[PDB]
Amino acid sequence: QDLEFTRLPNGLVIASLENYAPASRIGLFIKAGSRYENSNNLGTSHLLRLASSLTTKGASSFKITRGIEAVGGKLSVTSTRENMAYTVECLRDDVDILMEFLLNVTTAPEFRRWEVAALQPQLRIDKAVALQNPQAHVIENLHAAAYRNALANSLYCPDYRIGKVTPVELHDYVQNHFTSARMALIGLGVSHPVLKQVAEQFLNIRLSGAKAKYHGGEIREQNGDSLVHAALVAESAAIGSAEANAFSVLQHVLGAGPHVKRGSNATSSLYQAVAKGVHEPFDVSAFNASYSDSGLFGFYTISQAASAGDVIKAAYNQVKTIAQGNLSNPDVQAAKNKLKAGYLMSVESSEGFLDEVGSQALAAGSYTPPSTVLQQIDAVADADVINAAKKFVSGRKSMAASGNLGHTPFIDEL
Amino acid sequence: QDLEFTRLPNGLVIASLENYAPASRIGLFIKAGSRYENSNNLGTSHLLRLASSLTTKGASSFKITRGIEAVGGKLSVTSTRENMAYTVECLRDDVDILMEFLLNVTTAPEFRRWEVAALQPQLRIDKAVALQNPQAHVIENLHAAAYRNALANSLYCPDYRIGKVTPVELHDYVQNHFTSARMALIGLGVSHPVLKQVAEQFLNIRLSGAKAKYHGGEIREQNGDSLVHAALVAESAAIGSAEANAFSVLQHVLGAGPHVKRGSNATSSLYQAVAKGVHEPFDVSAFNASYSDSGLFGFYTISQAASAGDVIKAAYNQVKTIAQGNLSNPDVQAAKNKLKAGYLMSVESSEGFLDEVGSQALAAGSYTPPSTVLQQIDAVADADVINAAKKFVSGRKSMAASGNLGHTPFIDEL
Amino acid sequence: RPVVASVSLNVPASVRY
Amino acid sequence: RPVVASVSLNVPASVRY
Repeated sequence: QDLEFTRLPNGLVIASLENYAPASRIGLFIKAGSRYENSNNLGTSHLLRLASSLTTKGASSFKITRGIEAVGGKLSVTSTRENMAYTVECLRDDVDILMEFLLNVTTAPEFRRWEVAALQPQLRIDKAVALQNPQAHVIENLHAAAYRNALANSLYCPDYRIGKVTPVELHDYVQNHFTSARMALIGLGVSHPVLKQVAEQFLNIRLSGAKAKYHGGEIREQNGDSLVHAALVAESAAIGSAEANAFSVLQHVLGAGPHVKRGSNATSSLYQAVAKGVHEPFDVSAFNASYSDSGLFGFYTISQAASAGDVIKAAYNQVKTIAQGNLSNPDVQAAKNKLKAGYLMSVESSEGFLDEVGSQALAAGSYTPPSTVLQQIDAVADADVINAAKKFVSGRKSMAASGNLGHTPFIDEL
Repeated sequence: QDLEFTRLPNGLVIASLENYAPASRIGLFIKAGSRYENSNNLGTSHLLRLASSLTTKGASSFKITRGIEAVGGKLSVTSTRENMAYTVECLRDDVDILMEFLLNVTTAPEFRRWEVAALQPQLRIDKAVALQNPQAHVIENLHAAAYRNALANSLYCPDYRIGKVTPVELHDYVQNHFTSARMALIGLGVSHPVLKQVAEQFLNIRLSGAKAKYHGGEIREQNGDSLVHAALVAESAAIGSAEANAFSVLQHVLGAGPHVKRGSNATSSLYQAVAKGVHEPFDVSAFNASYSDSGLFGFYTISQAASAGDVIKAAYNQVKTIAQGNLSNPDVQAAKNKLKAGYLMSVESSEGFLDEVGSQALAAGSYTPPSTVLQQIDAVADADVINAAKKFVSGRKSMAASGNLGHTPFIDEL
Repeated sequence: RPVVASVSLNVPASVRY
Repeated sequence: RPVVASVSLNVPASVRY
């Protein structure tokens, strides 16, 4: 079976792929990430990410949470600095119910006053579980340091903002960003006319965002942890540009993450380069982030306190060698075999598949099948792979780090 | 009566000025501020600033707190990023007691295990009272952004550090920084041989610090306050250099702080320059900070959210005009009359007087009387006053701000 | 890695990277 | 302004500037 793909006059994409699978599935990818949050309404998407299960017009916060659990589905909300998915699942015998629950979330949220009040202090837990995993305030400060206006808005909500969010400060948001011109009622395990029915009957309804003006800057977090974390990046390019596909392969050239469980990561140029001289624990890998307007590229650090500089000055020097022409072709064609795999393996699962069918539909307007991508990986140039790192090295630098920072250098000391 | 001033073989300054006043007074200025705190022992001086009133060898934490209150004295601890004063007061009939209490603090602190434990959570209050006054985390981030190693250490202690300080992490500090080579047993209202007795009998005992390597950097604090605060600085020079006395007058040329209660601050070049175009609340003034190794100079902001840029771009443009020669002589000689006053008025009180008798004794090694200063204000050049501001404008910039930061610009947008 | 949030009504809240 | 700390045994803890 093949993938339908359409478009209404309202600009509302649809998709459908009746794989004759038992487990239906739906996604509604939307552009409402943290970037469209201005200075006043910070952290609102964090709240709105929890605002599922709340009251609607078509049903209550109670009926939703029980009707779903009866049929046995889900209601998950993946969200990014760009996008805001309202994914679900179910058995295909009972889609017509769960669809009705969904669009009442988006098309008719009441966002009553008091249900919010119970829902705010949940954030102090949500925000807290993440930062047990220390990456997600290292990585946030990058966007806070590097970019300025839109993409610097963390997914998560600042502390002081909690206790103070307004419901009007959602209605204004929903009526300005859940708009049929920039949505995508994706489907799966389900037929196409069914979705074409519902969208025209409920989603047949009617702001913008500024661009990520890169700056170049550094933020520091002396927070007493026993280890160090650090990231060092430079201006990447957005997706769709073939300049992207040179980075995304240059990722695996340089540091990919472990492909072998408990492996020495031999083929990684960077991790191998650290392994000489260093004789203590560490780990390190590439960081590629490619948003619609812009992106970032660099690497991410894990080391002890004293050995931050002695590790970062392996990465920076190494990538210079990758920019000074010192490179081979089989590394690339080996690296492509990784990139050509992770794309396919990511879309192995229906969910990871579903993450890609629509993420294209919002920035782009057409579904690129896997084959057409693998050509774009084959048509890559070893003068783009280089540049690439030339853009990184010569480019302005943004940086952040967390842990003990008594021996961690700035940019300029590199 | 005149001011004795001496020095022991151990490097221990003394002073004394028997003004025949009723109220005796003592100070013991010491170089142990936050700058000599390395990465591991952060916030230790904050704790040690409270460690007064604790157990000693010569007496307990209890005997001290009662013996003092009986005679009616005090035991205050002024402290800076450089210095750490242990000031006191009393009636002169009862100095011989309060002296014994003092040196048992410094020369014989036990710093027992458990008394610390009660004393740590006091920090969460101490650190909290200050930040009701929002300057003292704006101003801290400057030293955190601008300088790197030593002077970046805030006076106050980071949160996570609390609950974790070690007593050994004081004994090591005291045995390395409360040292008779870099101290100053100042006195006042009291005779000279008395102090010469005590110091030779208790203080007859035996690390260093790195230099403030300026960097240039910017830190941001979106913290929901209704106003804005911001500071914009550049590399100053240390004290003693006559380059200092050009800044310290350039302070009053530019922004001094209100000399008239509820005044329009007419003569302030900067505040007057804002008053055109702006028709809403604001306030703004110069920032001069002159430490032994280095210093900072700039100005400090108070404005609404939207009107941060529209105020800072008055200051920056104004001071450029002060660097492009546009200036008069009476402004300076008027400005000197301010600087020549605040110095004298500061040392009006015995305490403010006492703050200056010894602050010289540590960086310098001689007491400069007021007259000799007023010459150094008269011998200032209107080619140093200029740049001076040329160093500011052409110089690398450090910045920080707090409040709402949706319309607040970076450096580069200036 | 390009971290992404996820909460739910029944899936454990998580941090994709 | 060049802020300075101050605590005590009997003077209220304060922040000079």
